[PDB]
Amino acid sequence: KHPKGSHRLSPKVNFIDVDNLIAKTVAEPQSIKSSNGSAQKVRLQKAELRRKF
Amino acid sequence: ARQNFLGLVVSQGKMQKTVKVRVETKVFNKKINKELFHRRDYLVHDEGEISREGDLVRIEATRPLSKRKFFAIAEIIRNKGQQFALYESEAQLSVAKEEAQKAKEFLDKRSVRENKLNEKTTLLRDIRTIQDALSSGSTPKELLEIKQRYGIQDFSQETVRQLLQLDISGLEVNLEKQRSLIDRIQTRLSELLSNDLKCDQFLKDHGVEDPLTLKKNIKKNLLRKHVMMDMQQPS
RNA sequence: AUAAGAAUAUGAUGUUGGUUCAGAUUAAGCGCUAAAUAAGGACAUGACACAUGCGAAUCAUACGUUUAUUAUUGAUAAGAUAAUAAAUAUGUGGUGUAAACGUGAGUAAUUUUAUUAGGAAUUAAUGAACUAUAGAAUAAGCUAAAUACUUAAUAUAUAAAAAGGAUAUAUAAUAUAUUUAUCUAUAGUCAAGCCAAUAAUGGUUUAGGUAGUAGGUUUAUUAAGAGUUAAACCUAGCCAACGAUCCAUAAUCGAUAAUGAAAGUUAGAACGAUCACGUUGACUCUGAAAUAUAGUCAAUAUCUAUAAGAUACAGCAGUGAGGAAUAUUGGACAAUGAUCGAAAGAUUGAUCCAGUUACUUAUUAGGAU
RNA sequence: GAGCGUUAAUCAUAAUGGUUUAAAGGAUCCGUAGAAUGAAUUAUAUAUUAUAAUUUAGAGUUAAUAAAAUUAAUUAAAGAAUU
RNA sequence: GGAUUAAAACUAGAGUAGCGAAACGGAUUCGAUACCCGUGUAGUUCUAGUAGUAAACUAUGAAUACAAUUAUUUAUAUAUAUAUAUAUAAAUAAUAAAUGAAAAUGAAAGUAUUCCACCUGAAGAGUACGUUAGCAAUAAUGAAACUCAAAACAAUAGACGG
RNA sequence: ACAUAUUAUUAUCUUAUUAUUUAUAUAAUAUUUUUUAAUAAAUUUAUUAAUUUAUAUUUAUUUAUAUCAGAAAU
Ligand SMILES: [K+]
Ligand SMILES: [K+]
Ligand SMILES: [K+]
Ligand SMILES: [K+]
Ligand SMILES: [K+]
Ligand SMILES: [K+]
Ligand SMILES: [K+]
Ligand SMILES: [K+]
Ligand SMILES: [K+]
Ligand SMILES: [K+]
Ligand SMILES: [K+]
Ligand SMILES: [Mg+2]
Ligand SMILES: [Mg+2]
Ligand SMILES: [Mg+2]
Ligand SMILES: [Mg+2]
Ligand SMILES: [Mg+2]
Ligand SMILES: [Mg+2]
Ligand SMILES: [Mg+2]
Ligand SMILES: [Mg+2]
Ligand SMILES: [Mg+2]
Ligand SMILES: [Mg+2]
Ligand SMILES: [Mg+2]
Ligand SMILES: [Mg+2]
Ligand SMILES: [Mg+2]
Ligand SMILES: [Mg+2]
Ligand SMILES: [Mg+2]
Ligand SMILES: [Mg+2]
Ligand SMILES: [Mg+2]
Ligand SMILES: [Mg+2]
Ligand SMILES: [Mg+2]
Ligand SMILES: [Mg+2]
Ligand SMILES: [Mg+2]
Ligand SMILES: [Mg+2]
Ligand SMILES: [Mg+2]
Ligand SMILES: [Mg+2]
Ligand SMILES: [Mg+2]
Ligand SMILES: [Mg+2]
Ligand SMILES: [Mg+2]
Ligand SMILES: [Mg+2]
Ligand SMILES: [Mg+2]
Ligand SMILES: [Mg+2]
Ligand SMILES: [Mg+2]
Ligand SMILES: [Mg+2]
Ligand SMILES: [Mg+2]
Ligand SMILES: [Mg+2]
Ligand SMILES: [Mg+2]
Ligand SMILES: [Mg+2]
Ligand SMILES: [Mg+2]
Ligand SMILES: [Mg+2]
Ligand SMILES: [Mg+2]
Ligand SMILES: [Mg+2]
Ligand SMILES: [Mg+2]
Ligand SMILES: [Mg+2]
Ligand SMILES: [Mg+2]
Ligand SMILES: [Mg+2]
Ligand SMILES: [Mg+2]
Ligand SMILES: [Mg+2]
Ligand SMILES: [Mg+2]
Ligand SMILES: [Mg+2]
Repeated sequence: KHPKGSHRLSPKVNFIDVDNLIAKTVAEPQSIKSSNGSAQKVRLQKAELRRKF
Repeated sequence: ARQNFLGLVVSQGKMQKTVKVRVETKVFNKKINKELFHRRDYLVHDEGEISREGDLVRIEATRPLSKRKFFAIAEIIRNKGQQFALYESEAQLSVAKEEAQKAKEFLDKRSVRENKLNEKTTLLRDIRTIQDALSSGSTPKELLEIKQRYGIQDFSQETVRQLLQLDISGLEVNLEKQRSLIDRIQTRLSELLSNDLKCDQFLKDHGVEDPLTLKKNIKKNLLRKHVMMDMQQPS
């Protein structure tokens, strides 16, 4: 018998799916939004570079 | 993984669900340039209270269970401690029975000796009446009684000789038979080994298959097993 | 891998045995002496007391407030409205000070340090503040007004939110567009809480210690285990001559410094890591995290404004004291960072430089005849 | 040598030691712990250790035979001499 | 940790011839709180205890493996042409080797292994203080400061010796 | 001996503050609630001030426990 209130087995290792990690962390813009603004364009370029990196 | 240790249970039954386990680990002592064993006693959780003092157990790290308890019993490698408890209980019953039987065999022996001390008749005198009545023809009722004191219904010269037999006599004949067997076994094997042809035949006669193709030790044992199967089984 | 001994006993000899010396070094002081330059350091003592000036501000594009001009209105000029250009940070607001810097008092470890390819309770509806993506941003009240605060609406058992400002254009205050903010959700990044194993000075002329003490059960509390805290009920344990308990002393450590052939020993100034503290003690608030250099009360000292007041230089410089002994009441935000701001920019005794001082190192300090 | 000396300190400079007679064998033995040490063969294992089986050279038990009359405790006696 | 532990000493009850601290006398002597003599108390003896100290010494902890000889005893065994002879151990004595400062050790003080106790200049000091134990005397445990460059052992040649 | 200073402890005494926990109010505020005046608007309704009613949030006093600190003893 293992101690009462304790887990008999060790917690399961968490394996990372790189495809899912990329999908949740750096997901692509869902629509091709209209970045006519000067600041929107700069932000779009920065977001693209960060996602590529 | 969780840190596991091996240790000997050194205390049990003093705390509820807790045992003390002695863990020895190997360390190097730089000062004396020697690899030493370092000992420490661990308070260990025993959920099922199965472990007993003397058992060899493996303890596994767990969550904090108390101020000083951080390990639990994970497996009983050897259960010598549990065996001790079982053998002690059985011993009390086993010894009581034997002592009772021996006490009854002592009182019986005492009674027999006391009964014999109540019979003034003595072996010498009784054997002097069975040898005078058998040489004179008189048959006083004492003889009939003597035929009951000893069970010797018939009074002949070959009945007093069987009343006075000593165990030593039997031992002397058993010893001669024992000596004969050993001497015969040795002479038989000694002769067999001296003659390889008679040896090969000997093995085949007793049921060996191609004894010729055998080693000295692999075949001398067969000869010894056979010589001791031809002088101890037939007798 | 790199390992040297010498002097001193004795009448003399051999040996035992201590003492001293030969080497290197410093967080050094002192005596005598002293040229320039470059670089590295500088209160080890009283966590003693501190005159004076500085070390934390910033935003006017959150809300108010104040001018000037022009136009319209006001049949006489007090005011109003809009545009433009300025002012206001002694009004309400936002962000910033849990960092950095300084110090080493406490701390010998239920707490601190170091280490491990350690662990679970199998750690919160925590983002602190940037990144990627998606969505939202509603109604009243209170204040003079608001991106202040309060109460509601709607948003992943479901719970739990918000905020506008600036600038254009079109409309009749509204709508878009640009720009900068606000809230929520998911992941990442950074960053947290807890536990185990091992090691960490001296004294037993401190030998017995412990009574929540050791273990079990249950509830409260917490994101979370556990006599961690509080409450209840049981068992009689737990530590200890391989040194318990107690007492004294001390911040710890390194790929740092010193020394040695090396194992080691020493230091813990300087460089870096960690801990603790900001006159003393306790407590509370906010928050993911604080017994916070905050607040509250008390203690000690000082001060002026005499208030249920302010201050506490272990921030920089500096002064007195102590001591054998350790420096400028310097310059600059040019560089590297940090905070505020949409930006323009503002601030910065962090920092960068210089000054003082042979404290250390290095170079130079005239060659041929 | 722009230092030199001196004081205060640190490291190194002999345990690749000793205890009859020079510092140092505990009065003696028994025996607990020892994180002290300790036989043989073979087979496994994760290996100078563990486990299992097996063995008799250390250490013991019981007899047989021979030998010895001591050492403890207790009780009962003797002897020379002395006053 | 435990047990045992000379002599002296101590606590009780006996005993007390001889011996004999002390004490009191006699001598000796410059003096004689001594050596010698006398009277001689405790003690020396026994029983029941306390205490755990000695130059308690072989000044040498215990155990195991091993190494060259002789002599002399002792024990066991063997043999005979019966009283010796031949073997294997123990003890003791003198040694080889080895060790050691040497004196010497000699089956250890040699070659090795295992465990325990103990030592780190002299003096201060086995003292002070504390603690523990004891009826007590005491026993165990056990420092530091100050001072010094000493202190000690074996051996050598002398000098000296009532 | 002892006179001092420092620290620690407590079956003791006093205790700031705080946390938790009691009891109380003709306590305050908001809402609800029962009525009652005054006022106002319109021609019943609203507002204000009271009373009743519960509810939540506070406030004052109070009970108990713990607590900086000081006193006393050791
Ligand atoms: K528990
Ligand atoms: K010397
Ligand atoms: K702004
Ligand atoms: K400072
Ligand atoms: K410190
Ligand atoms: K906007
Ligand atoms: K200690
Ligand atoms: K700057
Ligand atoms: K010696
Ligand atoms: K006498
Ligand atoms: K010994
Ligand atoms: Mg020197
Ligand atoms: Mg110098
Ligand atoms: Mg400089
Ligand atoms: Mg200082
Ligand atoms: Mg404005
Ligand atoms: Mg303001
Ligand atoms: Mg800080
Ligand atoms: Mg803050
Ligand atoms: Mg600095
Ligand atoms: Mg809105
Ligand atoms: Mg509003
Ligand atoms: Mg707000
Ligand atoms: Mg003392
Ligand atoms: Mg506790
Ligand atoms: Mg619990
Ligand atoms: Mg309790
Ligand atoms: Mg300190
Ligand atoms: Mg160190
Ligand atoms: Mg240190
Ligand atoms: Mg410094
Ligand atoms: Mg603090
Ligand atoms: Mg403080
Ligand atoms: Mg404060
Ligand atoms: Mg200060
Ligand atoms: Mg300063
Ligand atoms: Mg001075
Ligand atoms: Mg200096
Ligand atoms: Mg000056
Ligand atoms: Mg400045
Ligand atoms: Mg130089
Ligand atoms: Mg050395
Ligand atoms: Mg020795
Ligand atoms: Mg001895
Ligand atoms: Mg001795
Ligand atoms: Mg034997
Ligand atoms: Mg004697
Ligand atoms: Mg007597
Ligand atoms: Mg006299
Ligand atoms: Mg006289
Ligand atoms: Mg006399
Ligand atoms: Mg005795
Ligand atoms: Mg003595
Ligand atoms: Mg002695
Ligand atoms: Mg003797
Ligand atoms: Mg023995
Ligand atoms: Mg003594
Ligand atoms: Mg001598
Ligand atoms: Mg207190």
